[PDB]
Amino acid sequence: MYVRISGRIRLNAHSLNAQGGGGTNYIEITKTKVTVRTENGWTVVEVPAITGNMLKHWHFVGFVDYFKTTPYGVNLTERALRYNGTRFGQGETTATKANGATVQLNDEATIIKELADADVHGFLAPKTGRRRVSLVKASFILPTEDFIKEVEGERLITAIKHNRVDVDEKGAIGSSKEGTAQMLFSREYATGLYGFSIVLDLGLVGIPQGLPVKFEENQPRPNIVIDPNERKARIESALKALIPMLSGYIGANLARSFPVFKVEELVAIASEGPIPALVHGFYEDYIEANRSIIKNARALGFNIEVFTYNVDLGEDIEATKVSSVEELVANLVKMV
Amino acid sequence: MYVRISGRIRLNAHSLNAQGGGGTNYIEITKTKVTVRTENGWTVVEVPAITGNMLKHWHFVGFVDYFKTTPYGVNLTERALRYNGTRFGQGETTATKANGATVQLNDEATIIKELADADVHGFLAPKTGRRRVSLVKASFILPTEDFIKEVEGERLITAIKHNRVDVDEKGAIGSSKEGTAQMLFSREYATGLYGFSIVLDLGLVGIPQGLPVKFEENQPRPNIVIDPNERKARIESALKALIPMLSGYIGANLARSFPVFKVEELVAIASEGPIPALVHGFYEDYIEANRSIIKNARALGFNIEVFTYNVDLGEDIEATKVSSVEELVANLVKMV
Amino acid sequence: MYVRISGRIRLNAHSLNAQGGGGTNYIEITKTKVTVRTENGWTVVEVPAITGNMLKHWHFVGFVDYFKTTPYGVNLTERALRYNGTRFGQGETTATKANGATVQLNDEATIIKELADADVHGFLAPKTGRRRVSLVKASFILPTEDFIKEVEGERLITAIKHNRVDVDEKGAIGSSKEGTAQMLFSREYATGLYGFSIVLDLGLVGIPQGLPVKFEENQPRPNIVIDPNERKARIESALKALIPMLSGYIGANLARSFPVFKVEELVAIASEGPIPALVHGFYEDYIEANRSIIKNARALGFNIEVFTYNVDLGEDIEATKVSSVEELVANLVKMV
Amino acid sequence: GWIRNIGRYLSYLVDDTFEEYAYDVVDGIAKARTQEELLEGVYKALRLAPKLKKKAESKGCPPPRIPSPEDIEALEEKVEQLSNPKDLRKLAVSLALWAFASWNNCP
Amino acid sequence: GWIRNIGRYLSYLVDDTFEEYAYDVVDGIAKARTQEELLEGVYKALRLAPKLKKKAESKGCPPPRIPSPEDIEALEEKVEQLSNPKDLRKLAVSLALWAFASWNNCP
Amino acid sequence: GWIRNIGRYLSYLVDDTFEEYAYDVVDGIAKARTQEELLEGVYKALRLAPKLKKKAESKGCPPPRIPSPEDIEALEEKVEQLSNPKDLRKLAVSLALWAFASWNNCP
Amino acid sequence: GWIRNIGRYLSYLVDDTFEEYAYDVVDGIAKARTQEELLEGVYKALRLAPKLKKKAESKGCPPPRIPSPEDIEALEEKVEQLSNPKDLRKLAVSLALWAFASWNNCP
Amino acid sequence: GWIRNIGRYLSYLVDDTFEEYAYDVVDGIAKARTQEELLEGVYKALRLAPKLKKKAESKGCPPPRIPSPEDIEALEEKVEQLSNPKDLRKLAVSLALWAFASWNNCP
Repeated sequence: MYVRISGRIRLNAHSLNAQGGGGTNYIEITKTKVTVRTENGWTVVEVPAITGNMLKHWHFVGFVDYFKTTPYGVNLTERALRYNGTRFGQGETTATKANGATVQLNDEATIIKELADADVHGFLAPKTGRRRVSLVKASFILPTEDFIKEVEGERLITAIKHNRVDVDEKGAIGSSKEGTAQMLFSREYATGLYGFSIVLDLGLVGIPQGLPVKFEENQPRPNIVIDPNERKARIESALKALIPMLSGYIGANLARSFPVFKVEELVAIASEGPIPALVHGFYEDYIEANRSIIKNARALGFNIEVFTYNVDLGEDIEATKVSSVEELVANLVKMV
Repeated sequence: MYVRISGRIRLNAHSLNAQGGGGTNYIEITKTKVTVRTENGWTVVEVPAITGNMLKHWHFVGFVDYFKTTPYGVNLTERALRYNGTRFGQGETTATKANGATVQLNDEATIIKELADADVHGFLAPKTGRRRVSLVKASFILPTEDFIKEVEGERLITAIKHNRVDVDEKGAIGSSKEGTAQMLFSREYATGLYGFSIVLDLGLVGIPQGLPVKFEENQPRPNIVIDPNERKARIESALKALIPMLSGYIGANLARSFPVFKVEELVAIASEGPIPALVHGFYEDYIEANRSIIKNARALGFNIEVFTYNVDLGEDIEATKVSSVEELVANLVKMV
Repeated sequence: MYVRISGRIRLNAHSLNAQGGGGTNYIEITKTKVTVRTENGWTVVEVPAITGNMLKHWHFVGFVDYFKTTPYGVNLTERALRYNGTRFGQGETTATKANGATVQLNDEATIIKELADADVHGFLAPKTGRRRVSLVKASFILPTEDFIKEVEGERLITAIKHNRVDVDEKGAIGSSKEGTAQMLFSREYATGLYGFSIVLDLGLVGIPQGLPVKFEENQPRPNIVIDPNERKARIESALKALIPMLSGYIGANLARSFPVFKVEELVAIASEGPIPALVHGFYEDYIEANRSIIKNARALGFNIEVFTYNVDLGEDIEATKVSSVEELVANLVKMV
Repeated sequence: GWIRNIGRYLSYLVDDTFEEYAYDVVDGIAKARTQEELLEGVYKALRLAPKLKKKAESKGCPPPRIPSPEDIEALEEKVEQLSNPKDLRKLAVSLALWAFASWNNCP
Repeated sequence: GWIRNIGRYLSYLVDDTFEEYAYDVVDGIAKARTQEELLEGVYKALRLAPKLKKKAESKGCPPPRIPSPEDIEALEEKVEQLSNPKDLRKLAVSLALWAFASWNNCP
Repeated sequence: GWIRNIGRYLSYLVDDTFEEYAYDVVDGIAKARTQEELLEGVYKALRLAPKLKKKAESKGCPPPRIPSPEDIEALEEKVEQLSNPKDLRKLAVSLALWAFASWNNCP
Repeated sequence: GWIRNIGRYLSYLVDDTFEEYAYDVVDGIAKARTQEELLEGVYKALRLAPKLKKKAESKGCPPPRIPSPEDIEALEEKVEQLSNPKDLRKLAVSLALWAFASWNNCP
Repeated sequence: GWIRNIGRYLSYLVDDTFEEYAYDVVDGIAKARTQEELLEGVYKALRLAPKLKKKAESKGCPPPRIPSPEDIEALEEKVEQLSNPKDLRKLAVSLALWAFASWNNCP
């Protein structure tokens, strides 16, 4: 189960991934420099963007949210309920379940048997050295190249200043001697057309990395320590964890901003075995690359299922024209 | 099957192959110096680069991933299953197979017969003295001369800062007295247009280095110890391992970064026997040199068949205009 | 075939001919002194170098590779197949042929008629006194004088630090109790523009040193012991051995590095008899010296044929414009 | 000379006390590449002078010395004679030379 | 010498017992080749002074000693008194001795 | 004589029982025939103090002794009065030798 | 006395069972016109310490003794208090006088 | 007898077989006027130790004897009490006399 989704979306009036201005009143959004051809030599441009650590963090959050409702939601870390980003720290030689059970950090097979979040998103305990590569890989959210080269300016930062007004119990503004915690707190806001290529690899969930495949008599089989029903539960939860991504549940300051979210277009490939990575939507010309890659993969003999939204993706290629994001998850999960 | 591929690829928003500072908060990516004439005297410039060790390790990962599915994939080292780049220790005289079988580190013929990864990527046993040169040589990933000569600034390092937050069951950030595993730390980000010129000398697969050629009666034959079907399977696996190379499965920090990647252009030569190495795409005018070298190689009497993507190569020289990456893989595996 | 080739090349991101570090997990590249005028007094500067032993051994490897396909490829040492540069040492009474035949180490005429590699590159047996001067002479590879005149420092060493991490079945880093083969292996890389002055005295091949000339009746004749077809095949293989020299197959550590290689310019003189050595490209004004030398030699009564690539050499001196190195190789072949 | 006054003014913009912090204008002035960016940054910095004058008596601090029109009219031709950014960049940091000085703004 | 105080300030953002660990500014000023980049890197390190000022009292440490003005008039003419980069590098990198040591900053 | 402490510090990043093997920095100390590259080697050596600080207690031994401040204020006037490179070699090679020894760095 | 240890150490980098044959460094130590040349020679000699350290346990050989810091300091004091070339050459030839001796090292 | 051994080693240089005749070093040892000159003389006498050490087995005769550390250190101790050349000449000639003796090196 190696699923790849990539496409273009629009984000407006959002303060997601704010750099904070180095801890002062003026808080500003993180920026990244990208190279664009402009048909006269590649030139760099500074544009705000959202890093993939954010994406992986709220992927973990969505996985926890959609896994706690399942009957097998007991197997979760106590810190996962409160949405703790970290998995293991420097001095923790033991872990605590939601119910309070104590867990060692040896023989990672039992760790992934009894922890589910660490199985899907990876973990690392420096004291014990037990490692696990995250089964989900996050791509950076950059604005599309054509949009950037089409504006030739318009830095997309508004720098809206919004302060805090407080008075004492008598109703006095006060001065610096009394403090009154009166600051300026200016924050800059972004808008534009971005692209995403979040990809998920569910082919190794519930199987330890030490011995992924077991042999009984010269025959390979997956080494699943957990009961298979828990494996389907975890796979379904991971697949549906992307629901609070294409709706506006991404980035920081979700309380006051709540970015205006919609999907301009998207392309998904599900398949069953290993497949080439779906190219990013940042480039203006990813569509013909996508159709060429899927056509050649089908030619090689890859049983890939292709779904499209707001993309023609040719006519010869058998692609299912999806209707929304959640029913796309339904399409992914009927074949489990 | 000495196949050479070289071309230009645009990388963006990546932190691949960073030296991490070796245990420090502020981590930075690997940088190397290059010499450029700039028409006013050769000068050196510090730019981010990706070492060939990363490319070789990820090629090993792709090769084992695409070879595990083959019916002959049981003949693999146990550590190769968990994507371990290490081959042999300084003081170990035995190796464990995927099925737990024990193979000695002497008489490398049986080593390459019973293990496929070491036959392709090479190995070295310090205690027994056995050694084997690697059959795959990887090139470096550097920004090309034309791109570096037209920037004259914009170092291309952003150094976006990201941190971790840890809270206990009471939701307390804590202080340094309790530690709480709270670090600030940061990572450096890069973009540009790089070139790659990796080569694969796959014509000696399964032939031990001790006796490359056997003479029965003044007649030379390859010393193929493994089954010819197994040799073809190894060839096709190592040749299709290039699919997770131009899709964005190289470098470290793939869980969080997954660099925005695409294939700007490429050129490949397959041939049958020994051939001159393809010119690296780092230089500004490698296209003309490669066109001349393929023309006079065909003229000299070498069976040269070429493929091109997004490049001209003139009109006189015959070429196959590929449209994707795995299509090129299918073209090469067609001739088996 | 007293053919001399010399020119300037661009060598970047290379670790060729490293010092080895002597086992310190820190390996540096070999270094040497070079004198420069700097217009204010001769001064010596430290520069990375490629020993001519590298060039000789790699030309040997190329010669063996191109002589294997020759129908007379049986006449080779067993160790030459595995690219062993040694010939004889410390009482090697006998040697083995490629097919397993035994050749004695006396009457060097039979040695050169049975062993082509020893005939071409010379040999030495320190038990019977047999010796032979090598037909190929290699020069050091040093950066061009002007390039380091206009570098005003910039040592050209980056010292990139690698890694090798080993994970066992339990996925633990381990400690010194098990060893774990955990070290750093830091390597130094270099870049710049170098010069090459390889020469080839192939007019003496197939002729023993003791009796090079035979007199029938006051008339000299060359003393060829091998078949004329054998001599032609050996000449062709030696001439075509230059293909993996300016393609990027020189030096060591090619599996991980594969230096970014290009030939800036070159000049070759073939002639038929003994001729002055072609001057090195290390100096700034070697073009004028070469022009004067070839003009005076042609005016002196020598049948001098000169080929050039990316070098003008005026107009009054006839020359052939070669667009690559193997075009030059074919041009030398057509005149055998 | 000819730089102390503008730097003192820009330090009056942001310093101890005087709770009106705007680092965007000085940051844009420092990173300005062309003449138009420098001019717009200077205009934005000078736009806040009435606010500083009003806040001068709000805390008893001495009033800030408003930069003279001579300085800006001199900058008008001191910036408009160059052809390459390389020569103006240091001007920008000279403009920022007094951004975080230890001035006795309110002794 | 006017170097010690600026070194104090630069090390105030690198030294231990403070939660701000970002030595990009010192690395940037260390790798200084022209006139403008050293100045912009130094002032980039400089603009973090109010963070130190407002965070010193959180842990009870004495407030950091902001570089005195005479230091920042003295830095300028000592850079413009030279033209060759060979002399430029010494004064561009001489401020990095003090960034790493083992004194006491929070008694 | 303010040389033993800096030699100890140079040893602490070269000695065994650690993980960080930088022979490049001490090599740069050795082969640095002029003042600026001496300084640059010193900067590269001192850049790794926090790594030693947060690596020492991992195995429990006492933290390394970074050279005292006075050790730092000695070096500048020690090196500035050096005119010819002849004696400039003496200090560099001496403190380079001080890097390699076999004392008990920390139990 | 105070030199037998460094003499044995120099013997470690020339004797058999170790395979380095560094004759250049011992020759440079033996012939020294000036004191800085001798210091460079002893630096290249002492740089081979970790090589020998791990080479000893590579084949189960007893570890050599690296010179103590006290003898390094004494040698430094001696090498600066020697001025005329006479006793300088005396010391230079005396240091590596028995590098090629018959020490029963590495049994 | 603590002098016969070094004389035997010197005689190993020039003798029957042993195709490396070095009369210059023996004469320099004998002709030496100052004690330092004796020091370099014995140094160049010793520097040929690996030559003979690995060449003796080339012909099969028993290997020669290299002077032991105690005798050479004792010679070094005897060095710094000859304040006059009068005893220096007799010491040098006594050392050099055994070179041309009828020694049974290796039958």
